[PDB]
Amino acid sequence: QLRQEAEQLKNQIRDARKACADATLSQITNNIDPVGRIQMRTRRTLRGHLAKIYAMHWGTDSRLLVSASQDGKLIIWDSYTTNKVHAIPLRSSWVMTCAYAPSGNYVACGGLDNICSIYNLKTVRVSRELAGHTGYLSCCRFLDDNQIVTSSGDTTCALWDIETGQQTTTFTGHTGDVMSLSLAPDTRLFVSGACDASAKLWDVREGMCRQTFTGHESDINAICFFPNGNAFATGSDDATCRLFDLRADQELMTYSHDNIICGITSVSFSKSGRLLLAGYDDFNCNVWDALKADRAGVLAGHDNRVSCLGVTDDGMAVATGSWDSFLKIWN
Amino acid sequence: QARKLVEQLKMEANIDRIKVSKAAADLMAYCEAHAKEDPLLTPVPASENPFR
Amino acid sequence: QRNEEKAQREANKKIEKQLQKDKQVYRATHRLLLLGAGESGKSTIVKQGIFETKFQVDKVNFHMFDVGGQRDERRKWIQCFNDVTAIIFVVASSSYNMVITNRLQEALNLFKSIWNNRWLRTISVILFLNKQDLLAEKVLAGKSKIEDYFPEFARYTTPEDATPEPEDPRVTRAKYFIRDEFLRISTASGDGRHYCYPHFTCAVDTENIRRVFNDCRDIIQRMHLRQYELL
Amino acid sequence: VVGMGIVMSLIVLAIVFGNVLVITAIAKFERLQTVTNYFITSLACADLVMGLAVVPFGAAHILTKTWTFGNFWCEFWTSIDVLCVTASIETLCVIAVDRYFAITSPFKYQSLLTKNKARVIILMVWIVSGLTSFLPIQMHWYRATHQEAINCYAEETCCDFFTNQAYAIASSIVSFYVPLVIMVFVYSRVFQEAKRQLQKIDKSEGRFHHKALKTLGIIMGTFTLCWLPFFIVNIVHVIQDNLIRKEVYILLNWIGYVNSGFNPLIYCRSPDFRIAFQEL
Ligand SMILES: Nc1nc2c(ncn2[C@@H]2O[C@H](COP(=O)(O)OP(=O)(O)OP(=O)(O)O)[C@@H](O)[C@H]2O)c(=O)[nH]1
Ligand SMILES: CN[C@@H]1CCc2c(ccc(O)c2O)[C@H]1O
Repeated sequence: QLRQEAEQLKNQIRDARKACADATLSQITNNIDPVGRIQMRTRRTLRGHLAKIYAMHWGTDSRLLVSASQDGKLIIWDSYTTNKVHAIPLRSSWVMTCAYAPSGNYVACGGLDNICSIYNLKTVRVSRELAGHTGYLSCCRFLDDNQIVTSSGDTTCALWDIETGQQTTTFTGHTGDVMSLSLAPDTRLFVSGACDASAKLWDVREGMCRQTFTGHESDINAICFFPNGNAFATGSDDATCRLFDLRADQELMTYSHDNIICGITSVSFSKSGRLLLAGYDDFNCNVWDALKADRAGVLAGHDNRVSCLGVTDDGMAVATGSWDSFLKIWN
Repeated sequence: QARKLVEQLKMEANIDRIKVSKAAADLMAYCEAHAKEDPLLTPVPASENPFR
Repeated sequence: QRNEEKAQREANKKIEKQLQKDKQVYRATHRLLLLGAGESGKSTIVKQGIFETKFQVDKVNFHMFDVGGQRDERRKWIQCFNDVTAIIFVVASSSYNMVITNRLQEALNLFKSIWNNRWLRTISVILFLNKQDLLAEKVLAGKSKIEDYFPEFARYTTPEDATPEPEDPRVTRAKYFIRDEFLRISTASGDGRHYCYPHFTCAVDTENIRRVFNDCRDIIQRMHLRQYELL
Repeated sequence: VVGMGIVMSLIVLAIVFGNVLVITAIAKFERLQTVTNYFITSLACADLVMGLAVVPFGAAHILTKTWTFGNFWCEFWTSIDVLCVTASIETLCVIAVDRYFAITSPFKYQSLLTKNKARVIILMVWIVSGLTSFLPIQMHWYRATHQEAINCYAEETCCDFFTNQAYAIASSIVSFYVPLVIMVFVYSRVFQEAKRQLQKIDKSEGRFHHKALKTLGIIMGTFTLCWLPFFIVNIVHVIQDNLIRKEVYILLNWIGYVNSGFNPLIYCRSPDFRIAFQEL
């Protein structure tokens, strides 16, 4: 009946992909010279948080950044001179995410209270509270000065209107908790990796799912667009990373090693898209090669689990945070 | 519920797909073209490095 | 130029002065996590997204968290509570015949899952076996036998170190059988890093705050003793 | 004398190596910087200064049987001896009291001990040790009165130790006797608490289911066996005339000396310290 009808389409989808596999990415990029050896050293260390850190977002100016911690603070730093600029106290001590507006006027926050809060930096006080989700917030990203996309643990995502606090549209289709999301460079599509080991490509204007990828074997923790915008990468807690192509609609390469068994908490790309930086549970960060899947560096300056990772817009520095309440700038 | 899943899969089945070779070539071309302005790949002199 | 350079250093000093003052309060308070089996009556104990309460006893601050806003079967948010003093687990001991596997089996499975967790590998559990009078009445009356649902209750005998307090010989056996059923799971998995503290609780009594205080004191004392290699 | 120069050369290297390693590990790593590590660092610094500026000169003076640095350097060496011995024993008392406060009263321990209070305590301990050593000795209030003492003080080639009854008694009391009883009381209380906690654990889950004695035995026995006979004969040889020889005095003094080398093995047996040492 209906159940058997869905099975027939699944075979048709799989068959169509198999006809387009002319070759593999590893074969094509065999003749290009390797990147070599990459070594990075800590330039700055930021102190002041009383507890572990989960969130961190760079500024558009590539100089200011924000961070969140369970002690209930939202501190804005100055990476150049190492000077604290702001310190916003939160009503709820369980914060799981944070974001920084493209214009630098607002900062968002959220966590186990099922609410997203917006703060007015240039006025600091709470400006808006958004409610309606039935699960803990996992991520939030600013579309523009008046729109924001959030994902929660009720297996749904939504798009908000800060002026009136109403869900413009709702995205459904996942069967597990949504763990992360990332916006396209042009801000028309975004992807979300959930706990059902699947990632979907949504349309902001229309509000419908377009493509689905089901490569991983366990919970998906991180996701990030390629700088071009035609690909993305994910990281699960089975110590594997995969690169998916939207146009070919299939996985291209896998990044794994035989000496790693810990989970992956965060991923990010480089300015040119050649390097792939991923954070792990073994207290250190690894640097991969996107075109060859070969390790090229290790960042081993942290004494606890690494929870967040980010690269500046100009590609000048990499910031990492960990559970020992310290941030570090690597260059 | 069952009807909605059937309708969704039909939409995903009718998608034009290009060869893997084309996508790999495009990615390689983009990386080769933009490898010049990658401060993390080639280290920058300390004069133009704000952190050192 | 140099005018703005000194301006930033003035605001940093004010912020750093506030962080030092708030650090004293953070280190002098103890955080507790409250759980439940679904119909264990954990809200009555508290009365007598997330809900939090503040209370102090003997001039010591405590802070309790109740998570009723997340109804998911799996618990992805349980890794955030890896730096709490203790976990309070409330179970209805008078639900061995309610199919709702019965409720006691589900509670035991949840306790086993919580105990054998990668992140919660150094946190003790304070266990409240609630609804004692319902269990006593149901045991004293007929038409319900524990060995029907738990066959191991037969051939089980009351331990010698028991403190029945002016009680029926029967009721006393059932309580200790359930407590040992929990302690068997508690002891095997862990070795020296965290313990379990079972209590027999009802709705009338009001000594639960003193019990929480005493188990917290014991937890911290054992932590220090083990750290100094004296235990 | 050939054998003595070899064995006594190992004591110099053992003291400096162990104490330097402890100091570098604490300073280099941010995770090893706590309140107790401040006291440990103070004790390590005292032991390092002792092993750097006491053992070599004393060894040379014993081997050559003649002091070749004048009277002023002899006085300075004696002052350093007293300062470094006094300031090392008094830190063990601080560590014992810290453990006592940590275990007996666990709720108030965080408020009681802070970085500023620890710094004040360490500075006060070092000040009190300084008043005992430099102030009386440099002002010639420790000198004896017999003819032999007068001759040895007059001669510029010999540097021997002579004191009166009051100074010997007061210095011995302040350096050794109060800390001994304080730590004995503290560790008795700690052992009692550990015993009752073990009894509670056994009563709770005995059916389903020595270290304190060994640890306390090591901690008390090393210190007592190292430092008790010397501080007994320090009073015996003044109360009783012509009863204690000089060779016995020196031997007991050196037996007390080696405790500085022994300390880092006792007070740095932690997984974090072992990891820090391995990372070096
Ligand atoms: N006799 C008795 N009844 C209890 C006891 N605890 C809970 N109850 C029952 O529980 C009812 C009140 O609800 P709560 O105890 O607050 O249960 P709850 O808030 O739903 O707790 P959860 O289901 O775990 O969320 C009362 O009408 C009682 O019948 C108890 O200790 N003794
Ligand atoms: C030269 N050796 C000295 C002699 C007396 C003495 C010592 C140490 C502590 C004291 O309080 C003393 O009075 C010894 O180290």
